[PDB]
Amino acid sequence: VNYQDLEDNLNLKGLISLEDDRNANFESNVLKNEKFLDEAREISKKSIPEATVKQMSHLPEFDDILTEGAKKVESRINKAITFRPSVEEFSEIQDLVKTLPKTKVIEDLSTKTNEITEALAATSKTIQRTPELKEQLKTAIEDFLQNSQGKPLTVQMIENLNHGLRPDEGEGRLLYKKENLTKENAVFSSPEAAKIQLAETVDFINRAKNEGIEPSVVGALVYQRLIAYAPFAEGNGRMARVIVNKILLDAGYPAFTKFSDEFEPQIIPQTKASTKSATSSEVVVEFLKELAKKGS
Amino acid sequence: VNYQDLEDNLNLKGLISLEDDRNANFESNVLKNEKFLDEAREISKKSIPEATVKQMSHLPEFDDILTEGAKKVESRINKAITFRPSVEEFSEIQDLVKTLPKTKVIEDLSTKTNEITEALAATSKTIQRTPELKEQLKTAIEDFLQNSQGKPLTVQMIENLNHGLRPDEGEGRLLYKKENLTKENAVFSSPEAAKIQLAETVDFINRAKNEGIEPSVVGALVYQRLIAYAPFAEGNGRMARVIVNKILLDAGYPAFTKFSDEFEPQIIPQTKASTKSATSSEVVVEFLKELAKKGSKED
Amino acid sequence: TIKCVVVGDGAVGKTCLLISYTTNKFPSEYVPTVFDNYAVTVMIGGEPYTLGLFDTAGQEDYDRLRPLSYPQTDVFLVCFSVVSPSSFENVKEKWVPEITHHCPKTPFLLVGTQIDLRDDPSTIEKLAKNKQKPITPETAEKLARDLKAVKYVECSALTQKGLKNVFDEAILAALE
Amino acid sequence: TIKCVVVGDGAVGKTCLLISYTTNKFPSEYVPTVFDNYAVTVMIGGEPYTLGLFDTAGQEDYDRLRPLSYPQTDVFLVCFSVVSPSSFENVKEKWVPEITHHCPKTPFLLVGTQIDLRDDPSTIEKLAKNKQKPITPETAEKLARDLKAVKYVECSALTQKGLKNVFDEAILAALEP
Ligand SMILES: Nc1nc2c(ncn2[C@@H]2O[C@H](COP(=O)(O)OP(=O)(O)O)[C@@H](O)[C@H]2O)c(=O)[nH]1
Ligand SMILES: Nc1nc2c(ncn2[C@@H]2O[C@H](COP(=O)(O)OP(=O)(O)O)[C@@H](O)[C@H]2O)c(=O)[nH]1
Ligand SMILES: *P(=O)(O)OC[C@H]1O[C@@H](n2cnc3c(N)ncnc32)[C@H](O)[C@@H]1O
Ligand SMILES: *P(=O)(O)OC[C@H]1O[C@@H](n2cnc3c(N)ncnc32)[C@H](O)[C@@H]1O
Ligand SMILES: [Mg+2]
Ligand SMILES: [Mg+2]
Repeated sequence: VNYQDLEDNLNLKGLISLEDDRNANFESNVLKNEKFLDEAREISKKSIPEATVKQMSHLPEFDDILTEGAKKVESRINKAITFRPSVEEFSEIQDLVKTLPKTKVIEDLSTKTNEITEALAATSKTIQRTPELKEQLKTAIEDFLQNSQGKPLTVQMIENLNHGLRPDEGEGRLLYKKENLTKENAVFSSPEAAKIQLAETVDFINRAKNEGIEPSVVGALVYQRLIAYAPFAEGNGRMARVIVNKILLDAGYPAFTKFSDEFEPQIIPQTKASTKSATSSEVVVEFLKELAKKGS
Repeated sequence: VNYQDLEDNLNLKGLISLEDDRNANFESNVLKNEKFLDEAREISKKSIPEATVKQMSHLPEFDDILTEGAKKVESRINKAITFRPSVEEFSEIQDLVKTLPKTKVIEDLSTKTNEITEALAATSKTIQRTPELKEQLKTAIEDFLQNSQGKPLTVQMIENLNHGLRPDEGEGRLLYKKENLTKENAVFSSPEAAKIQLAETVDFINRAKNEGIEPSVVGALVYQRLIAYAPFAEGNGRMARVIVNKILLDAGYPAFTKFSDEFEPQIIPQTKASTKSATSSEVVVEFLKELAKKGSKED
Repeated sequence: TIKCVVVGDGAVGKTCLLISYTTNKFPSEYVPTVFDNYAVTVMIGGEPYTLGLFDTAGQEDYDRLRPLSYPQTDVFLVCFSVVSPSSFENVKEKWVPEITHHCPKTPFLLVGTQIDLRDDPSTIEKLAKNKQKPITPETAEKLARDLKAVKYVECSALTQKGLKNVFDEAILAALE
Repeated sequence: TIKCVVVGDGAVGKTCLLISYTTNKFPSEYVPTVFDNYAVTVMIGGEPYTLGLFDTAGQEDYDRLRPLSYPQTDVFLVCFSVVSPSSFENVKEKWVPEITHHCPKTPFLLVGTQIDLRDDPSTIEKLAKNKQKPITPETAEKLARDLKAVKYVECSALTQKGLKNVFDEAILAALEP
């Protein structure tokens, strides 16, 4: 699919180029990354009897057997998140962006803090009923916006943000997840793969903004992959939404909440065979449709 | 300590400046690095009963209890390796380097490969008695020398060198160590700390070369810290000596082997209380003295 | 130690039933994709049995790796969700042929999971709209004898109904 | 499970003895600073017992963390190297006060380690040049009764001599009022 001669005022072509390069280097940076491989090797060996491990170490295929499964998972995840639209989707995205509510004056930090806090509470009964919890998240949000404003985003800011969004937690908790975790039939990246690609997503957020790539589309993609990678032990959902909404609000767009209950499980791979799967570009389109409704 | 008015033709001042910057950012880059902290948190909790963890979880100081021990170990290591010589040592290093055996004729790759292989064998009965093993290591050295030749060092090159230096292992082995390991009363870095500073040692090696910093001194420091960090499950000693000797032979210096049996345990912290401890600059001085003896009568 | 290995499709509840059994609490938050193997003391007739519990990754990606954990298995738990017809079909198409090929002469139980969902309004509405239905114990029992399983048992990790009995039967299956 | 916690100074060989006992092999290469806690079945007089073995980090760096592993301990192993008098002195100065403060009713064994080195000419010559000598069973047994240890046992993780008995006695200590 060549996009060279398509109508484009969103710099979708610059975005796709960015994605092509990351995808081309994905095997090198992730699949062949030795820390990731060691992680896979250790995970796999845990269930294998030691005497069987001793036997297998004599066989040339052992390392690949150890790393095959983990690698296929990351490839499936990367396949799902890599933005590569059809010509139709390309054109539809050009259309949708024009229908998006967009203020010409950008609201101040305190107003953003409130809109992002309200967006978080909108999908959570627990935050709606617990003012102390809501106020804590408000503080973390204000703190994040404060430190990220007019600066390159860093992994450190996100770590601080994630921790701030985990207030009822107790002391001494792990920040990042220590093992492959799941819930609601979800497939997430491994801990190490998630760390590698969190750093990549950060750089993507900084690069896309510099190239003036359409923020609503940047927001959509960031939402999907941060949730797919899910690097942290807890609060990956809140964290992704705060970051995406900084991206949207910076451009004058309204805040995003969630997809429908029927579409959400399609945005990342699932352990359940029956659940439908949505491409990255299909996720972007739906994201834009949801975002366009926010005025009403 | 001020070196501004001292004689220096080794760019030792540039090296000291480089060490000042890394040491300054050590707390931020290592002690406050969240991956390192999470690693420490998980290690500490393994032994703690579930109910005790829960009763401790309400305490503001719980995280620090979890991590303080691990941080003190990294700090002790950083203190041992950080180069900050006294005026006198600065001067002795200047003098000692002039005494080093140094050739001007550039050895070729196979010659360097052989010299580095013999160095490895010189302190290893196993390598001496096992030609299959010696030949395998020689291949690994040749590959590393040919890949790093004329290029900036990378962590990837090191990962491949380490793997090449571990031929008798079997399949499916982890490259990096997965836990705090020790042998012979040695204190090494934690797995995550060792990775972080492996990366810094690579940058250091490349920076030092670009700034024209005396390779014999670079080699000394690299020898100490790579061994102190010991990121890999195995072959950290062999790997360190190959990288160090690439640095030395490229400069026309002889190959380094080991320190004496007495001095070697003084170059990194020990779990044995009685074992003496040498400063980084004292290790450099001793390193240079050993290197100067390389062609001698005692040899 | 009696080694018990849990197999079956992704999302049938393999991990949640192991955790619910060992902790007596159904996990509500994040859960490991693969529960770390864990031993438990089980009392049968006043006698303690040490039961080694092993979880697995059910998805096809881990097909090459999975059998490596099978050596010295004493009993298998082949799990399907009673509200997932596809997971039930894979019992016959994949799981029993897998364990008979990769671990012959080893007894296995047929385990129906998530039986609480047969009373869940949303689950049953969806099945009916797709012209599907939950697996009844009777067609499961038939499958069990067809495939030479020791027996069919079923449980719910959420309510813990039948959960204790599953591992009681697994031990018997290994002792017989 | 009978919980056995191994304590003592660094380099006395806490980790190696646990590995040597559980694997029947003396580890000769790298070794964990702290052995992951491990459970083993021990037969005492026809009866089976489950011994839960816990390693510790003895250094001062871990003074505040280490005791958090002490709860519900059934028996302690206070180790010292018989060729390291400073580790022997720390038995009285540090280790028994520490465990009696956290677990005052919990029994403990005094354990001499690396006894194979009493027959190591290099080792004794190096102690003698420092005006030191290996710990004798006589003085260790005195210490054990002065500090109210259940008894003194000694072993070599390298030769496995006395090693099995150490943990047999650890279990017997734990099955008491
Ligand atoms: N209602 C109900 N849900 C369950 C039960 N067991 C598991 N689940 C749900 O099924 C989903 C996946 O379960 P999981 O144990 O991870 O399946 P696995 O992939 O086979 O390990 C989770 O969201 C659980 O909440 C059960 O007994 N009843
Ligand atoms: N000769 C001898 N050496 C031992 C013995 N046990 C341990 N060691 C050595 O003592 C050093 C430290 O042992 P280690 O188990 O790590 O001590 P720890 O720090 O107290 O756990 C290692 O070099 C071991 O090889 C023994 O029984 N005999
Ligand atoms: P964790 O609580 O840190 O993050 C929660 C967010 O993860 C996403 N999520 C959970 N489960 C699924 C499934 N099955 N499919 C897609 N996305 C999922 C949601 O965004 C949560 O808010
Ligand atoms: P691993 O076998 O990968 O590496 C061995 C090298 O580590 C260094 N080393 C071991 N033990 C000590 C002590 N106690 N003090 C200082 N250095 C140590 C040597 O360089 C080994 O060759
Ligand atoms: Mg699972
Ligand atoms: Mg130890």
